[PDB]
Amino acid sequence: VIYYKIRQQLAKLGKEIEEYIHKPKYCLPFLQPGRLVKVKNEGDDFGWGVVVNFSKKSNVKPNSGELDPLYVVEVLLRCSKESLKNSATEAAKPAKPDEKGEMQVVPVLVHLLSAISSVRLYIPKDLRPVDNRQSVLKSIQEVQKRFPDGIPLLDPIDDMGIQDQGLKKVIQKVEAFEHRMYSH
Amino acid sequence: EESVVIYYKIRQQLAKLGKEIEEYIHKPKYCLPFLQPGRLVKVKNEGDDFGWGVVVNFSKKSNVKPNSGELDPLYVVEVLLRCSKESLKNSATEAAKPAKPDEKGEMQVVPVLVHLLSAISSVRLYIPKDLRPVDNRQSVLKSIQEVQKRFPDGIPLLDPIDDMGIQDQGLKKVIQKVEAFEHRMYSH
Amino acid sequence: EQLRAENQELKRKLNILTRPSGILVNDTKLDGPILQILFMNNAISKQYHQEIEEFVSNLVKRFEEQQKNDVEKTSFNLLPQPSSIVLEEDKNNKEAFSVVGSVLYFTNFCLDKLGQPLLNENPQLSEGWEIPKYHQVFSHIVSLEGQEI
Amino acid sequence: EQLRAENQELKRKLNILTRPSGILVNDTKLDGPILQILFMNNAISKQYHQEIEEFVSNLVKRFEEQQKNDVEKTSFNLLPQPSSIVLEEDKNNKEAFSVVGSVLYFTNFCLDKLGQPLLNENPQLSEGWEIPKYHQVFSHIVSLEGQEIQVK
Repeated sequence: VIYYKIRQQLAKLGKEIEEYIHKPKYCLPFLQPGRLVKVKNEGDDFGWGVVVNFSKKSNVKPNSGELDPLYVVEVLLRCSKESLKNSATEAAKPAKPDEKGEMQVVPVLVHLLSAISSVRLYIPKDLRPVDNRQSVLKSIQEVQKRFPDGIPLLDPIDDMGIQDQGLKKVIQKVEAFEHRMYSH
Repeated sequence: EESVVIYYKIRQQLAKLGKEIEEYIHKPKYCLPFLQPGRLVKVKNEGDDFGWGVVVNFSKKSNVKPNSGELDPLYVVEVLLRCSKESLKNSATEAAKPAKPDEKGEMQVVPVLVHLLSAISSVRLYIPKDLRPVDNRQSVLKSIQEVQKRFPDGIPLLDPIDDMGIQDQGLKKVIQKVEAFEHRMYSH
Repeated sequence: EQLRAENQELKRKLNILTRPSGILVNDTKLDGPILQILFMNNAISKQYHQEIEEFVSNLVKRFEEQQKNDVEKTSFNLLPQPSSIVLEEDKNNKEAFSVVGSVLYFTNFCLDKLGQPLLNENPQLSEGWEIPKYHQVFSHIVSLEGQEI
Repeated sequence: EQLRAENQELKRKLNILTRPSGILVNDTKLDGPILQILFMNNAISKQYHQEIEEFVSNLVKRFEEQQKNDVEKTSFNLLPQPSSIVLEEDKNNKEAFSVVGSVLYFTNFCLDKLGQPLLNENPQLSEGWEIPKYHQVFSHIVSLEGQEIQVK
């Protein structure tokens, strides 16, 4: 199938571009308190979220040779009422089609951020109450109508200052696959 | 001996072309938004150089009771210059004779014509709240003299081609001719 | 290659101006960017950084406490001659950003450019231009020849 | 030679950035610029062109009156994005006249694209960052597949 090859190549070049947008370097200066990013777990789509108070790694991994360099970045997602019901269950749930729940701070892993956009919302102090934390949500759904073509992302070529070679190779490969897609 | 003659000729040509472009840079179309207080303009009405001074105000005040009629509007710019003591002691004859390098002089607001600004700079010294008491004038002197201790090559004044936004046909020919005479001079 | 060394580079600099895409705006001259601060490496600009954003927030807030007045332009304040931001494609909206100034602060002077917008004449009826107070002790304006006051 | 043509119409648009001429910056913690503002058109908030200047003028005198409670500390910082403003002037040019952060303010949005520089990748001791307050009882993260990490 022409489209099967097309799809496969497209999504391989897709998977290639990341792991450079979220790293211990070229990323942590961007994770501002108010930056807008994405979160993509296996089979889970939370939506949009606002980074808040990313914290230094609490290394506990017995990797026996590595330095356990995973970072815990905290974002403000609307995961689930069902998931805030039980605090002891170490798991989150994506946004159900049901009642829209409440906003809470989820310390997701850096390797989960699919995209790191440029739109940076203003964050209010005193994010302890439940009502003002909804003021963020109504602001998010604001920007999504200001840009009806999707929120602009941060291409690492010109905007993040990525100077490596492999990412350039993958960019060339995806451009080639795109120009090949014209002949469907 | 003809080499020095040709050098003087090309120098006079360069000078006349400079005056011809200066007659375009200070025309009151593109230079009026550039007359904020503090632009460090220069004034030389062919007799003497006043120096560097900060702009205080400007206006389009026209000629009241026009002698022999009036068909072109003039502009008057109040700029804070350094005049001499003897000139202020009368302050009625011509409002002229700036201070000499043998006197420290004192600064005062002087009204000047629009066609006398021979250089517009791109620096804005800060001005005290209400000025007046001629001792903050001394602070203005200290600031304008300390600024001179940062650009020994020469203050960057402006660039008529991009900064102003001149898009009139003909300036390209004169800029080509000035660049040409500049090259010819720097060579011989 | 050799020539594309700087061209590929300066794209960063000529994209830091920014124009992400076609943005839907309705309130022309009240729905759009206010400033664009370019922070520089200096102990002053990296200790009071949150104070800058607090100042800008208080400014945008205090602008919203005025009504029942016509004070917005009041003079048909047409544009000075700008250098517009590049139109990046990733039609309409011809009134777009068209930056109208830029200043560097060195704590004892100001390196201005592009001047400042103002109507045809009378530079006392426009936003800005706080003229100091002078005495005007002279009564005879200088001139080339003739046309004396 | 499309690039030779391109390398001339770019530096034109780059006029806004100035780097005026050879300056003599005998210091790097008090000399050099502070910040460059690009006042936008069609903005009724341009009538405050004087209060902003008064603020940026009182800022240096407040930094002077708050010089320090003298303590020995390097307080150094690096640059996330090294894109320094161009220089058409035919001494220091790296630790000064270098954009560290550039934002495009909106009525409620922002367009930050360079971020504040960090010290040892730790936002907990930097000079500019400030973290809000929150409860944070959400024991144990949800990692990916079999990668449960005992954070605590």
